[PDB]
Amino acid sequence: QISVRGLAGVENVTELKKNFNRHLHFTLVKDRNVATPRDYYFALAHTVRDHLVGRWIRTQQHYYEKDPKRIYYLSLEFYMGRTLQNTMVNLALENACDEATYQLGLDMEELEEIEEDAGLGNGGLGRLAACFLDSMATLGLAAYGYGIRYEFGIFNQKICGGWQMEEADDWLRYGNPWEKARPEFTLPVHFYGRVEHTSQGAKWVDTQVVLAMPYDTPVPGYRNNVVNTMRLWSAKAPNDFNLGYIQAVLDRNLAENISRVLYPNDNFFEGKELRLKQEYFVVAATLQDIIRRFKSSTNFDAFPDKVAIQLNDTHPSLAIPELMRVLVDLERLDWDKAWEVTVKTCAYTNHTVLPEALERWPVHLLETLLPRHLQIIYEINQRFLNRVAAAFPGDVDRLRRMSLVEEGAVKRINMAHLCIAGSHAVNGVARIHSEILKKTIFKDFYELEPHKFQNKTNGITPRRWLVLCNPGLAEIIAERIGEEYISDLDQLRKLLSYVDDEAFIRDVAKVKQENKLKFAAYLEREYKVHINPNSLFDVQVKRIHEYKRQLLNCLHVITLYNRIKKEPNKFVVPRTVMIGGKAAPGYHMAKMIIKLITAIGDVVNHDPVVGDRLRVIFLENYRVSLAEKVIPAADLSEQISTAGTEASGTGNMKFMLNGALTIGTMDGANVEMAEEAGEENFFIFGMRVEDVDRLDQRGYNAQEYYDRIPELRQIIEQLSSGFFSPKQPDLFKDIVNMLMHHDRFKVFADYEEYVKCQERVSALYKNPREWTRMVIRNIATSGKFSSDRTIAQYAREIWGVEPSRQRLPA
Amino acid sequence: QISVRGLAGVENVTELKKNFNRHLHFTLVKDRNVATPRDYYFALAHTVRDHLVGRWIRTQQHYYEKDPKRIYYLSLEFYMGRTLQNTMVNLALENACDEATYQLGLDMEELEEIEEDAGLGNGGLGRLAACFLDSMATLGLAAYGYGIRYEFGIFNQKICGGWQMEEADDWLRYGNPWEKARPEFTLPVHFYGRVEHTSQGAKWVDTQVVLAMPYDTPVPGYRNNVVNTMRLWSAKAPNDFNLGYIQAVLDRNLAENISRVLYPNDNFFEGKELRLKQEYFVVAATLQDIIRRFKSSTNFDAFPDKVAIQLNDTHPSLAIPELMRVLVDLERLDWDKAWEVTVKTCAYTNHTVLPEALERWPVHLLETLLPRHLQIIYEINQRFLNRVAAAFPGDVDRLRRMSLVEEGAVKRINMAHLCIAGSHAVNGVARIHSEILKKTIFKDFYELEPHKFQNKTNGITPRRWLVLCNPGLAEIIAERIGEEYISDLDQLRKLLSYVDDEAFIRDVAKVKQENKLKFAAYLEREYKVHINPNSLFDVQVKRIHEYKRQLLNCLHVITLYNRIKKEPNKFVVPRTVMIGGKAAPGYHMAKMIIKLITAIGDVVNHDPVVGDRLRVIFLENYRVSLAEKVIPAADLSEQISTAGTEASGTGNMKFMLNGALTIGTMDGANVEMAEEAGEENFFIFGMRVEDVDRLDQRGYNAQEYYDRIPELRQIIEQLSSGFFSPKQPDLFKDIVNMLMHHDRFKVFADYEEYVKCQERVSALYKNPREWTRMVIRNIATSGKFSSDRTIAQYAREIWGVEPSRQRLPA
Ligand SMILES: O=[N+]([O-])c1ccccc1/C=N/NC(=S)N[C@@H]1O[C@H](CO)[C@@H](O)[C@H](O)[C@H]1O
Ligand SMILES: O=[N+]([O-])c1ccccc1/C=N/NC(=S)N[C@@H]1O[C@H](CO)[C@@H](O)[C@H](O)[C@H]1O
Ligand SMILES: O=[N+]([O-])c1ccccc1/C=N/NC(=S)N[C@@H]1O[C@H](CO)[C@@H](O)[C@H](O)[C@H]1O
Ligand SMILES: O=[N+]([O-])c1ccccc1/C=N/NC(=S)N[C@@H]1O[C@H](CO)[C@@H](O)[C@H](O)[C@H]1O
Repeated sequence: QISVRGLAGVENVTELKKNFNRHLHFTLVKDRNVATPRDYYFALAHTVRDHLVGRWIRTQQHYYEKDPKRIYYLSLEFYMGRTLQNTMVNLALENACDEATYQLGLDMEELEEIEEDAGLGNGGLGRLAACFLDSMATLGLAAYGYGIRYEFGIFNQKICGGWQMEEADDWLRYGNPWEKARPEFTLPVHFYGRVEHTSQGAKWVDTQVVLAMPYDTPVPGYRNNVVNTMRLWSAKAPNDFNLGYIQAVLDRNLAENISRVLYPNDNFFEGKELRLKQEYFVVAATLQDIIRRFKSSTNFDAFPDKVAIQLNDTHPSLAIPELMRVLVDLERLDWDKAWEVTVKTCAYTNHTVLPEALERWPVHLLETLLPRHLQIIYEINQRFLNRVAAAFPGDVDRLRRMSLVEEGAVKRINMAHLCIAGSHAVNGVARIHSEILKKTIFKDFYELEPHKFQNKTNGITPRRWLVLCNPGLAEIIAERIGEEYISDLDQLRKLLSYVDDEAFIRDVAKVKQENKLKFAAYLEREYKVHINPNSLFDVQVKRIHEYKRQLLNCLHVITLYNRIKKEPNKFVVPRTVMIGGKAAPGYHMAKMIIKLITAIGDVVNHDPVVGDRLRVIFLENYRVSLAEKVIPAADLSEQISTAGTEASGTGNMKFMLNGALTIGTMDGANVEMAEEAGEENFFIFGMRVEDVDRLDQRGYNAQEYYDRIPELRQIIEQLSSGFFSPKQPDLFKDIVNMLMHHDRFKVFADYEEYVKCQERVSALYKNPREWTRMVIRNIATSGKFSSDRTIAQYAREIWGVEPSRQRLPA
Repeated sequence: QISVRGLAGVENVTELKKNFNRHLHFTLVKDRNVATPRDYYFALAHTVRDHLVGRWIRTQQHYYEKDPKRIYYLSLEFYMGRTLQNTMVNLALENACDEATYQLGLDMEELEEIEEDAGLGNGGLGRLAACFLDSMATLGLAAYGYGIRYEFGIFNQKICGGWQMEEADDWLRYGNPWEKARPEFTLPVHFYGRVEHTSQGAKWVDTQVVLAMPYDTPVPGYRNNVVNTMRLWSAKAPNDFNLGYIQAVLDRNLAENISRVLYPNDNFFEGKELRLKQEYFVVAATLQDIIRRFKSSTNFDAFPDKVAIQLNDTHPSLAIPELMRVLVDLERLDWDKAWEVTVKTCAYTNHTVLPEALERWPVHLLETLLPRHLQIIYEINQRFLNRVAAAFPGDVDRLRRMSLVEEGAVKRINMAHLCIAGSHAVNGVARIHSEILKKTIFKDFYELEPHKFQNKTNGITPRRWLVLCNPGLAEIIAERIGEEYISDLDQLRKLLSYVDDEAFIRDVAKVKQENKLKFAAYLEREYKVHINPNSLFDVQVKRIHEYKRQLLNCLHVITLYNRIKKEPNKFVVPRTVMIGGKAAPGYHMAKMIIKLITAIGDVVNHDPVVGDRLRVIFLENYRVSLAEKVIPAADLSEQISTAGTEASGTGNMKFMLNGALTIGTMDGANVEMAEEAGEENFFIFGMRVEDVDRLDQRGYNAQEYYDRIPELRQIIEQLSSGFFSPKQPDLFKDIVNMLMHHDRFKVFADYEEYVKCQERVSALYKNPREWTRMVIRNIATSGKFSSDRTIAQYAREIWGVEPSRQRLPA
């Protein structure tokens, strides 16, 4: 049908069709008379999957022969989404399969909707891992993703009476065609026990053993015949576990609970034993696998030449003392050499500055669970602090600030300090974030070892986030500049010479309108909601957090409503305001924010004076597959975190690539996005990081804003009095009181400038041609935000490997 | 290589080889350089499996069109063993696969050894279900096996210091190529709750729901292109289960524990809640599936014309009140019509007379777990007892003896009484067992409804139990009489005209010697034990029980040892005495018996005066796959239960088919075996049922035998004094005291006649030619004991269906 989706040759279509029928019969054990759409999806998935295997075997064969330096990307989260379409795209099979299935009397799009999301992450950090794997494969790096195969991923979100309800994400119920179980490569992981000191060093004894069983998932690069591996570990009890009889067998679940469920906290630390077990489990099994692969190439001097370990936040920080444990206790290297090897092998990426998000493990937990690791940590700390003492003599406060061991009520280990001490590189995830790390929370470390500190601005994959979710846009782009930009997103700059091209302007705007129409119909079919596709699509989608300021959006929404009720017969640009996202189950305020959004919708959406001029929709169960639908449909991207709080953001980049304009603060990657596009082409408002600082020093007083802004006062009074909750007038008292007395994120301080900036957005939307020209200038300068760029910088500046765009033989 | 294993045509071998390579590449994701024997086994299993699918789909299609009466065989146990060889045999692929794999440079036999046993049963009752499924498919019946897919089957038995250790049977670890998950056909099962009475009848409300997910396994008939289904249910929690958050997800295991592990009791009742849950789970899910299939053909009058339900013991007895529940509460039939439908649908097979094996569920358990079922049971009981009162007026003691409700400390439900009241047929499993049912434990029921009571003597499948495990014997037989006997075992009678044939005699004896040599080498390879293949192979393999009298065998063994030590230079026929079997984990005496056997071995096997004249081996981890090895190798089958205790036995039949002679009591099927072969051709000894009765009335006094038999006295003194346990002299005091003061099974009473009969066995073995002629007379008269015969009698006399030997189109 469309060019970028590949060729539909006669030989290929015929072949796909017969393999489809073969799988339906032999694999699914069905005939055409009993088969359901789900069966058809599976026959298609197996047919496509077969095309991966040859490439998968030869990629891994190639790495064995050439022996390049291997990259190990360690994360507790891989937010993968669906795999079928992505595989077709990267293998250039999309048109061929579309034809084959059409000829079988099937609609491929309908079959695509059956696949469950692999929801093995919470949000930004998990999705970054998934974009990174895609780019690493596309760039020909010998890269392996390592994590945990959770039986239950992020919960499905139901909205009931305006409240979030959680239900188990049973994503494996029908089976996962994309994973290959590898029980033959099962490895032991040790817990508890005690340390014995002998003639020749320490020994960790009387441990409980949990088995780590790997499941491999293929990761295809873009049209280069490279297929890398994501290896996810699953917990299994040994066969003599607890071995009355019946209970012993039933108690096996105690060990297997390790890989059962993803912790659903975004940017928040919870110090639970099960979470710590998860962190060690992934690290211990992964490191044995790395060492095994290295030995099958005595001399650990070459280890850092053959191995890079990237730590995705502090969650796998135990890799540092675990590598020390293995090198010192088992391989019998001396401490100093082991340490040199570890530092040169490990690198650490920080994803947040929020204090409540930082991992600080109680010492009594590590003592019981990982006694040898605690001893190694103490020894790391002592040797590190001697270096500090020698560099900054007499600075006794620096000693306590930098210690890996924190003093107080309960002693804790600061995992971030551990990572910096044990890594040769530390990076933040956008220029402003990395600067903040050097100036504030890691200042002392930066002064000791300035050479460690780097920036690697985040990116997103243009395969999933343009070609896959927005074929129409990808196609009009390819018509003018070719197909090469898909793996070199910088070529989008060439679109600048089309900014005054009348045909292009029409095409860009036509693609948006079609995406909006398709999304508006999706909303009716699956959720029975009536929206106007001519309105401005104002969207904020991301996890529910106070720092992300969904509440600031709520205040704008109510202001628009109040202004309409004030002057009903005055003209306003119609808006559909969409807010979606999950709240962590224990996060009371986030759950209150969701309830507020639905309550506002309940009033706004049923007021006859408003008409179809303002709609407020809560997008239930926001996840990767929903993002692929709503992002192409958006006109306005809401990126409105308090300056200094959002480390980077990646949702922002997605919207930029797909033809939305951005309203946002100078936070995270927003700064670099506006710098690339030009500030005139961005809707920037609000305090900068410097303004926030000034306000903190003086003291933030919310009452001041309330007193001086009548429109704001009215909203607070509406909230307090029960305007949005007639039956429970006090429902939102917690929200009001937080806003008035304990707002860490200064929602009121940005309100006036936000409302003003929102008026300027509305003015620009009244002029379709100029709106679209600004869109073209955004799309055209979004190239920097490809994860291919990000990964090439990791490769060159951290891992010491050269990327390659060269094909492997087919 | 050999005739009965089918043709190895050029087209077929070529095809198998390429499908083997296709699976290795696409299915296993391996190449020949990294593949292990386990991978090769899997490629073979998938290749063979493909041949089932077409036949499987058309068999089930055929049943849909023809709509025959369906047979549902309900069991908590299906002891299947391995499936690969069985499938090759029934599909006539064995030689072709042997050739194909040979040409690939592989040994098929070695690949066969990799497959795990499906160990989903304890012993006789479970293996009977598996033989029955095979015969039902071979006879073209529309039959379905229904049970539970246990995650852990019967435990693996390790012997450590002479003691049994249990370890989890993790049979699914590498995956099961033979099952197809059918998540689309998942069904709800209800537990707990309470009964509400409304205008229109009772309603069972506030229940907890557990999901039943089916897994289908193909069951091929012998060379007739019939493939039936065994459907096993697996327990799954619903997605809103318990829905802090993390705990709720982890507590899902509480629901899923239902299908976790097989209860490992043979012929013994344990009244545990989890066991009851298992029994209801299988019944509730199965019955919904039956009713669904019946409706997809309003009028339940035709239900018994279209459905037979066979209850394998009382374990699925809850089918009776569950069918009543569904018909009365949900379909709104009146009681009397529902009851008529139930009786005509259900039939009950009894497998034991032992009182401790009978299920008697406490009322307080059913009250909490299944409140509606208890009410229905009470109502069944009341209406049943009114029939008894009307037939036997004034017989008040008959009323209390026959009640389904037992009075006393705790009120209990007698599940056996439930089954008889609610079934149109009740059968025992051998003629003497069925007679015992009518004369003793079910006398009152027999007097009320004589027409209900039947016999169906057990049988074994000649596919697994001759062709598969003993190809050499199957081949020399087929050379003389053709191949037709494999599905008509009565044709073996024709071998009687070969009893004086010198060529045959030589061939029969040659096959045994080769089986003994192969087994002797197996013992060295896997267990490092030195046995003499010229000795008589004296074997007792079965579950360890006091009623099976492994202890009587032990006494003989010690007697032989003492006689040798007494007269060392006297000649005795050399024996290898093999005893194997598992003890239930809670069964202290059974575990002591195992320890005794190994202790005897420790003394006997290392005494230089004995030499290779007597060896005592405990066969560790006895299971279906081990039975297939040891049975073909046996010379003497030990079938020595106290008369009246072994309902049938099936191991006995296996040995008879494979050329062992039988030493045994007139118990269970032994009576019919000796009747078929002639008593002159059987080594019968001991009390008959009548002699046991006489002894009970007088009072069994073990001291009397001890006083009058010096050889027996010596053994007891050796046991008491610590001869077989020098370091712990009192180790066996529990055994001695049981034998002397509380022996329910009268071991001493049969000792003298057993020893005497054992001398006569030894005399016959001294004359090879006459031993072998007696063997031929046994093999030749074993036809009655084919499960094809058994199933044809069930079909004609209970189910009301005609078997058929006709092929379906290929
Ligand atoms: O991971 N993959 O996407 C992929 C690509 C191509 C072929 C198989 C796979 C994954 N297979 N994963 C699994 S668990 N395969 C399993 O392999 C077993 C024997 O090892 C077979 O019994 C099963 O038929 C198959 O499901
Ligand atoms: O990964 N997590 O969601 C998680 C689980 C449990 C405890 C802390 C966390 C921390 N999450 N931190 C996250 S999502 N940080 C996010 O990372 C993205 C990728 O670089 C950035 O673009 C965002 O600015 C940042 O907030
Ligand atoms: O039951 N069988 O013996 C049998 C005969 C022929 C083909 C498949 C089977 C059993 N397959 N059992 C299972 S769980 N197959 C599964 O089917 C899934 C889709 O439904 C696929 O994702 C997997 O590749 C496959 O393992
Ligand atoms: O099936 N079980 O092993 C079980 C588990 C839990 C409680 C009672 C039992 C009862 N088992 N009863 C058994 S094995 N009876 C056996 O059935 C065979 C087949 O007809 C007969 O040949 C045997 O004579 C009989 O003992």
